[PDB]
Amino acid sequence: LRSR
Amino acid sequence: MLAKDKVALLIGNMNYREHPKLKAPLVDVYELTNLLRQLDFKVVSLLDLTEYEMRNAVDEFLLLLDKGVYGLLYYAGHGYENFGNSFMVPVDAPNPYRSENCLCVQNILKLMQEKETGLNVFLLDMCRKRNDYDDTIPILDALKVTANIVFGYATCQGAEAFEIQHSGLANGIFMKFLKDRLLEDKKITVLLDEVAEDMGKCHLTKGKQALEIRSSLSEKRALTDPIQGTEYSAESLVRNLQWAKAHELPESMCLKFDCGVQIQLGFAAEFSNVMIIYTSIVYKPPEIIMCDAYVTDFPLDLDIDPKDANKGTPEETGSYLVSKDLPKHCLYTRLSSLQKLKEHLVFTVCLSYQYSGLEDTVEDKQEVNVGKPLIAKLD
Repeated sequence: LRSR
Repeated sequence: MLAKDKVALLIGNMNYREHPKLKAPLVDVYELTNLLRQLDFKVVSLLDLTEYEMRNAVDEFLLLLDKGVYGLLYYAGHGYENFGNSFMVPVDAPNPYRSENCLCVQNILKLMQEKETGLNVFLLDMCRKRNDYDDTIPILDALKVTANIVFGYATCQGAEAFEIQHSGLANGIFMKFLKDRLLEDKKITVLLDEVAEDMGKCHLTKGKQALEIRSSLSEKRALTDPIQGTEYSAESLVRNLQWAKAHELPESMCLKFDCGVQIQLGFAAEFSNVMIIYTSIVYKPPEIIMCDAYVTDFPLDLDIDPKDANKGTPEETGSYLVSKDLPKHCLYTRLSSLQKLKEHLVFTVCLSYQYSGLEDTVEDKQEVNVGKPLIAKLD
């Protein structure tokens, strides 16, 4: 999961 | 329901210089661009813009807008929210940064309303947490009651929006679910609502990310509404023609070298500011045994890496999106940051050859000028  | 025109601006920012880098905005933007085009939207798609570039792109978008026109903004990249105001973070933002380095979505709405759009749609695929370095307390002017506004936020205020860390292609959460619904003939509010339901079924994002819809739209306006296309002002048609020109890459040119060989120069668009160039050794007079063709001397503005040019596969250039959509057996070069182009694109096709019998290599090269490429035409 990557944060924007 | 009919729309005088439908117009979208899509921005993906991934490669931040002073903040973590992102991967999926390129797929999200590319795929959304294609779906929107299937719905006949006049679309501009741009990767990795600076504050200056983002503002300019918005100015161009605004030029399209006219009374009755459906305007849509999609943004995938870093963002923040302070006091219910949404801000988009460009790739050239410092760390830390302030509001003046970013673009405030609401102001864009205000400008759109000034154009008397029939529909304003904002799809903000970005985090909505606070930026505590930004201490300003903006007195944003109260918006007019258009009844035409729809916000689709990938996440809730105070929360985060995500993409999946998977090697190879993968959408961000929002687009993962949006793309399966986007073409539905339904009021955009209802569609987004279905999208919110689909996301709720994501275990990975449970409790971390959920779509938030904010709407004041009082009419049955859908993204699938047909364009009326009757009332264009002449100035609009020229603007539409210019947009079409930006949309279209220069057709491929066959280069004739003095020694008699011919090379095929081909072009493909990945985004409105990203072009792929490919070259191939189409023809040889026999007398010449060996041929080598390759491209070089690009404008500095493009910051192209010669290590990353003239490749066996498109994949090798960082072009993962277009392939097998491109003729096989050709050298490939990825020209990104086309928006940075001060001067007509000019570059050099170089050719190395040996004649049969003669044993020394010859070096010939010619300057090709396609001039402005894509988005660059717009100005």
